[PDB]
Amino acid sequence: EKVLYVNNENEPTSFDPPIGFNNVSWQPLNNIMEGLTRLGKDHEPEPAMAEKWSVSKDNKTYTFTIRENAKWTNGDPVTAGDFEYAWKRMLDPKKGASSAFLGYFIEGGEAYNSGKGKKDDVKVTAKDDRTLEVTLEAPQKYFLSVVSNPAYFPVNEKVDKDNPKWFAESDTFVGNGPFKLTEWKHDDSITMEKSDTYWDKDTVKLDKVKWAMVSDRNTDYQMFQSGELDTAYVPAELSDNVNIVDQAGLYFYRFNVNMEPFQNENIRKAFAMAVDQEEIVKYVTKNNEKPAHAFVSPGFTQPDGKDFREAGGDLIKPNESKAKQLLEKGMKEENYNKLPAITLTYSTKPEHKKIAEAIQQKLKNSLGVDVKLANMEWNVFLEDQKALKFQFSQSSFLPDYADPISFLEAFQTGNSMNRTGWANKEYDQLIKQAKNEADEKTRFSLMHQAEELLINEAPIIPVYFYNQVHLQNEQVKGIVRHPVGYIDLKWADK
Ligand SMILES: C[C@H](N)C(=O)N[C@H](CCC(=O)N[C@@H](CCC[C@@H](N)C(=O)O)C(=O)O)C(=O)O
Ligand SMILES: [Mg+2]
Repeated sequence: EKVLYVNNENEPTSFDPPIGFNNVSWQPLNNIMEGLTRLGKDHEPEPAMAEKWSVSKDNKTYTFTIRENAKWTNGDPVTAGDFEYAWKRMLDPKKGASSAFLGYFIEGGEAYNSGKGKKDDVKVTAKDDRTLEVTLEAPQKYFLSVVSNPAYFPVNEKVDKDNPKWFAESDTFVGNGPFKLTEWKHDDSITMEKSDTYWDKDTVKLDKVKWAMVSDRNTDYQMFQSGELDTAYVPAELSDNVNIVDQAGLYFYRFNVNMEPFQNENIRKAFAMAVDQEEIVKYVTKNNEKPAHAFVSPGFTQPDGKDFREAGGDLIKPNESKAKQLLEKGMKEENYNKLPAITLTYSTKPEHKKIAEAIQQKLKNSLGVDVKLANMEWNVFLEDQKALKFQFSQSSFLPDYADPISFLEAFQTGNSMNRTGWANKEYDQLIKQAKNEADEKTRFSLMHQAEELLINEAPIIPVYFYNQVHLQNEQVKGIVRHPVGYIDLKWADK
């Protein structure tokens, strides 16, 4: 028996596909479910549930043919109807999926989600059981990548109506991906087995994947040294076994611009300019992460061949003396003799505590500001963050497709990925313009203009750009970790 041993670190938020919208949920979900496409070894979308597609001359209407003999774990056929149902479901305002904006690529999607349009004016329709037609608002070169995103995964319509909570346990789960969910001990472990109903089961070489939920990267490393894990993190305080692989996105902090004292732009800028991202990566993380002096990470090539982040340059760098000046100026503007109490809230986990402590110490040392730390587990932390309950909070962004607009759309007014209360009409206009811009050089210019404005008003503090550095059992081969998107294990062997 070949059993791959990995660590998920924590409990998935949700296995209802559009709901989790995070690594902890979607790393495992990506291996028990499947979209129309799946990203391959070269990170390009390849036929998965769709065996092929046709695109109209105007580049807006995609017609997908569903694989013959694609089946759910319960033996039901995977139909075009399951995709139509799932996509209209994810857009349903009553559902409140944070990922619903990803459905706005579909004509009528934004209108439906916003209550200004009808469900059946969302332009996704099953023409027959094996034919799915979708019309986009505008051409989208990354659409075939987007439909590998878990938000776009099908749901078995029959199963969903019979039991609307099917996704909540292994016993009731019905999936269509390379592995079958066979055990889910909440907060302890996940087990999945090679799925004997899967269309491409002959490709799948592993018998089982077991997912631990060990949140201490030190205990992780110990489990790797003892042989209990096939893959593991590299501990900061340590330094052929090691695999360095890119991952777009960043670690950052959010302010709430409607909670004192962060209504004042100078106070926000002061805090942002106090943080020294190089010190964080050099003295805390220590996994060769790039310090983040902007929001959009490395990895996005421009029309001119340059990297977007390289071309844009640093937008925010530590400047202690200027920070002190701006804090003084902002406090005077608000008639503050002393700053109101500030709490920095992070999600309960050793790395987040160690970074929050560094930020706490730096703010004290640079500005003389005392912040108190608070923490809660990710699942409720995320709910509270979305609800705008935190003054100042640990934040993470992974792009959903491989373009800077994935990052920049986050900070539109009221966006599910904003969570700061920041509401800049000029920013909103730049994003709208970029979303409607067919000329790529122009579109890139608009995106740099937007990013400069975002960083200038400092509703956020960028900290560091991600990567995926791991130890791996040399007897495991063929794990595919993508720069944008979730781990693929279907090709792996041991
Ligand atoms: C997926 C969606 N676009 C998005 O960004 N969701 C974020 C959550 C994004 C998210 O799961 N981060 C991960 C990133 C892990 C990066 C990895 N190298 C590491 O260092 O372990 C996390 O913090 O564990 C949201 O809802 O707040
Ligand atoms: Mg609404």
